This record gives sequence, structure tokens and C-alpha cells, in this order.
Amino acid sequence: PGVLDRLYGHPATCLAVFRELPSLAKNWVMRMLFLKKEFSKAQEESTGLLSGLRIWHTQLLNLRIALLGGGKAWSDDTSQLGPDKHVLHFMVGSPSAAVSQDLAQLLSQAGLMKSTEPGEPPCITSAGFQFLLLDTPAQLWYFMLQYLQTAQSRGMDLVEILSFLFQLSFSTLGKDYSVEGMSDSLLNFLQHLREFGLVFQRTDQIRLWELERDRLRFTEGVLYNQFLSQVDFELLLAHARELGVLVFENSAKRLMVVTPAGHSDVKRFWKRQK
Amino acid sequence: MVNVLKGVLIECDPAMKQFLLYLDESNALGKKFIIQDIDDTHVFVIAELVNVLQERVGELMD
Amino acid sequence: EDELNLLVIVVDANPIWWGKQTLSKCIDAVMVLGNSHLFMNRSNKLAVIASHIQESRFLYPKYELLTSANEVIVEEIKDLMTKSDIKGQHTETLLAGSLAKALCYIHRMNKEVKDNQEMKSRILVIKAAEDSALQYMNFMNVIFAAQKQNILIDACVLDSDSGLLQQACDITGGLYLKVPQMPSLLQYLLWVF
Repeated sequence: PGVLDRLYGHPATCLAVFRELPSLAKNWVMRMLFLKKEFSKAQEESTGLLSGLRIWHTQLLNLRIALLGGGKAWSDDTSQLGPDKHVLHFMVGSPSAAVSQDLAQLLSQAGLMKSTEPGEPPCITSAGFQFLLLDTPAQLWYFMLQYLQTAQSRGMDLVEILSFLFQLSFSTLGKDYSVEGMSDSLLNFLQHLREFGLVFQRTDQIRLWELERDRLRFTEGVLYNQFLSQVDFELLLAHARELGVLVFENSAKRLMVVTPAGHSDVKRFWKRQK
Repeated sequence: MVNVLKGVLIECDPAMKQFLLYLDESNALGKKFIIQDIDDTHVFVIAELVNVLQERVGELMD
Repeated sequence: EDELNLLVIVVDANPIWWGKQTLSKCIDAVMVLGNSHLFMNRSNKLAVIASHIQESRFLYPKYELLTSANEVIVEEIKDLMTKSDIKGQHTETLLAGSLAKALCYIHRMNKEVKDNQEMKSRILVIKAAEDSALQYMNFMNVIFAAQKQNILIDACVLDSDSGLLQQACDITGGLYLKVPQMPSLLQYLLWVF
């Protein structure tokens, strides 16, 4: 048993060392998970701590019963930690951790209902800007939060949960864009919402790739330049289009050249200064 | 040499189709407006608004 | 679930666990594994035996029983800890005795079950210790009985070299795994067998 602290300690060390910048922690945290853990963990640096926090509840899945209750005891501490901490990476970590605590069923529905974290998931869910990666953890959190409630008889949270309704505008967007990944996440929210509270609530194709190619055909939107006063001003204005990579054509014997519309303005500015 | 600028569309067609567009330009009704000039055999300065028409007409035509 | 299943777990108590440095953890893991096993089916049963240096002893004898099982195991092992047979004072363990106890229990359970339909049973050994020549006849006797009975004997060697156990699995048609990384004990128990 004297060995136990030492071995696991070395991995605690490794995680500590490359704790700050990237996402090294995930694999190592898992190993750490098996072997007042939460109380002691709290002192350690946040990232990675959260990673360990995330995976440990997952890992639980007799003495096990004891473990769950023990975890339930300091669910608050992690919750206090979760907020306050609140990049995309961090954001992913906070909801992933929250989601994980939720499936454990340790979290108190009350308390959760009135908390910043629930506002934050729908906030990111609402905004178009968030990336697909943030979206999936946000979505998962919501799903898990609703999953946590297997009652709704006594669950204030299943009120705030209603915040999903706000999402429809977001789904309209997303749909407008070809973001299939952003739509699927929405559907999961809907389906899960219905699930919890459902009781309460009332060759041939060769011509088709050719027909696709008929919808693509080229030309470019473009400025032409002519009647240039002397050769040095063609060559300067031409070299300064070529380094901008927006020369479509050039002919030095014409003293004539062509720029596509996206670098009309960098040329209009260079023509004014020098 | 930044004497003159002209927004136009530069068409980079092949040495086969280009003359077809030219033909489109002439012998046509409400046309001849289409091509500003032939900068190269491959490229032409053309249209703007006409580009939709030129492409479509080429499509419809053989 | 139609078939009743008895899984007997023999735990090698040897002070080799000291080398392990933890026994407490090993118990926790074994408990988790048992709970899962019992949860999988109504018809699953578990028996736990300790193969100690001096002798073999019964730790426990259904999933409803699990709470009882947890307490009985923790208490039983603590009693075992005694100084005699300490560290590699005694390298070996009394596996032959443990296996004998296991087969007796399996037999008794089987007879009762015989009144009903067939029972399936397998024995799992968590082996810390080393084998010895003196041990050969006794161990093999139990092993062969199991093979005839068609009861597989699986073995998870956390450490040490028990060749007889390796032979026991091949023989019995059971599974033998020498675990690299003993802390991964839980994974091996679930995954390996």
C-alpha cells in the first residue's frame, strides 16, 4: 500500500508539469482517476483538476455505493469551483465536468436551477459564433442536465431547462448555414427535452456529378488598369499585385493588368502612397 | 501608370469557346455590348451584367 | 439469466501484497467487480475465498446481498492480516486448500441446483504468490478435479510466478493473464475474463 501513493504520485507530477497550455491532461487524468479526493484535489491547479474531475465520475461506472455518496458530499465544492473558473477549451472543460457530475446524479437540482452555469450553456448555444467543438459539449451538458432529472415532480431545474426553447432561433440559423453538426445537436436537445417531461407534456449518378459541374462555371469579378504613364508605374503596381497574389493577368507590352475585386482596395491605397 | 481603372469581368475561356462569345457579341440582338475587348486569345474583358447572359447563352447554344 | 452462474473468487492473501503497497485498493476494486457481476443477472452468485499462507478461509459463503458481502469481506480480510506468515516469511499460499473449498461449495450448490436445472461455475484466482514442489500434488489434485468437472479456473497474476496456476488454466481451459500494471486490476477483472 505504501507503493500506491508513490506510483500515482508520479503521474500527478507529470500532469502538473504540462498543465498549462494544451490538452495533455486527458489521458493522464484517466489513469489518475482510478488509483477526500475531491477536497485534496481542489488545491491543485484548476485545469487538469477539472479533467480529473470530469473523468472520475465517469470511472465509477457495494463500495461503489459508498463512493457515489462520498462524491455527492463534495459536489458543491466542485460546483463552486466550476463557476468562478468560468478558452473554448476551458469552456469545454467546465461543461464536460458539469455534464459528468450530472449523470452521476450527485448534483442538487435546486441550486443548479439558479446558477450562472446554466445560463452559460444556453448562451453559447444561442450564439452563432461558437465553434462546433464548443457546441457539442454545450449540447451534451444540456442533455445530461435533463437526463439527471428523472422526476420533474421535484426539480426546479426543469424550468430553466425550458431555456432550450430559446435555441430554436439558433437552429434556424445553422440550418441556414450548412451546419449539419449544429442541427443534430439541436435535435438531441429537443428529443431529450421531450423525453424528460414527456409524461408531463401532452451509371445513373454519372449525369448527377455532371449536373453538379454545370452549376460551377468560371469567370472573375475584376478591375482592369490601362493608360499607365510610364513602365516603372506598371511594374511597381504589378509587383505590388503579385505579392498580394491577386493578379489574374498581366501584359507588359500593353501596359495593362487585371486585379480581382478583393484586392482593388490594397491597390487603390498603394496607388495613392508611392 | 495608375491612369485608368475599369471594373470589368475577366473571362479566361479556352481558344475554342472565346470566338464563340465573340460571335455571341455580334450577330445578336441587344448585344455587341458584351465584349469590352480581347486582351489575350484566352482572356477577354467583358460584360459584367452580360456575364450571366453570355454563360447562359453558351449553355443553351451548342 | 436462464443459467445460474456461480463465480468463485479466490484471493491470494500473501504478504506479497506488501510489495504491492494497495491491498485496501485491491479489495475496493474486487468489490466493484463483484457488484457489477451480480447486477448483470439475477441468477449470478459469488463466493469469495482467501488463500492465505497458513490456510484457506471463506470470506463470504446474490446481488441483493451485496451490502452484506461488502461488510463481510472487509472484516474478514482485516482478521487475516496477522503477523504470522509475514512478508516473504512464507512465499507460497494455500491455493490447493482454497480450490478444495471452492469445489466443495460449487458441488453443494450444484446438488441443490440439480434438483432444478444445470449450473455453470468458474473459479477466479488473484495470485500474488509463488508455487512450490511440495504444493504440486495437492494443487494438481484440485486442478484435475476441476478439469474433469469442466470448471474453468481463470488466473490473474498480479505478481510472482505461479507456474502451477498457469498450467491450471491451460488444463482447465481457463484464461491466464500476467498483469503488467497491477493498478489496472479492475480493468483486467472486467475485461480479461
